[PDB]
Amino acid sequence: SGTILIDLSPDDKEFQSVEEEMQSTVREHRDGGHAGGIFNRYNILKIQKVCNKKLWERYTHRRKEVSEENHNHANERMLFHGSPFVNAIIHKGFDERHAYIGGMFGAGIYFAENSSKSNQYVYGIGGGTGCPVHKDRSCYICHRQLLFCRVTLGKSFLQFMAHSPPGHHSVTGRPLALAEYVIYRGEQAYPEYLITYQIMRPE
Ligand SMILES: CCOc1ccc(-c2nnc([C@H]3C[C@H](NC(=O)c4ccc5cnccc5n4)C3)n2-c2ccccc2F)nc1
Ligand SMILES: [Zn+2]
Repeated sequence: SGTILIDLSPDDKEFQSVEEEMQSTVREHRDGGHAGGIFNRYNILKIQKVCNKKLWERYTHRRKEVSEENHNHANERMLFHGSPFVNAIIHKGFDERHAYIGGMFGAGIYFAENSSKSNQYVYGIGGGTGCPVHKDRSCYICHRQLLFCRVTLGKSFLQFMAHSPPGHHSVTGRPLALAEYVIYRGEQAYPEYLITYQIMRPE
């Protein structure tokens, strides 16, 4: 593995930006915290820059080729990613071959602009079985990990499917409607930050 993790100081403006974006993008969900638990804040334990030359080259190469297909704009966004595979993604990069064959928008890799949305997928689809220790989707004890990723959306197809529709590079969903984003190529996302956190008990 060529992956290096740069621990960021909490007083670092880079840490604070990722910290603020995580806290500020929390929303009240329609499922009442069934999937991701009950909280309005996080305990931010650690934020690490993910450095991997091979993975960066894979991303920038795809970003250029999506750019030339989409009027010389990549449509690059910073989005959150939750999945039980974070530990794999930071070493191997995103891999569409492991996508959930049955999903709202087919076998793609899902991102959110709301940290609390990505939180719902950390322990599986709809929080799966919860934390491995307590089997609790609302565990305040167990440490969770999100990625904050550079994602190339390109020309995004709006939907309310194996690959992007023709002429398109991604899908934007809006099923309290919140925006999800799907790609069908792992090279269209770079996992830039690894965020280790807990959900905070309110009171
Ligand atoms: C609204 C429908 O609900 C959702 C929400 C999120 C996702 C999703 N998005 N991304 C994923 C993960 C699969 C994909 N896997 C990898 O990138 C990856 C990368 C390297 C891997 C190495 N070894 C084993 C597995 C590996 N997996 C990220 N998943 C995902 C896939 C399977 C199970 C849970 C998931 F969150 N799928 C459906
Ligand atoms: Zn737990």
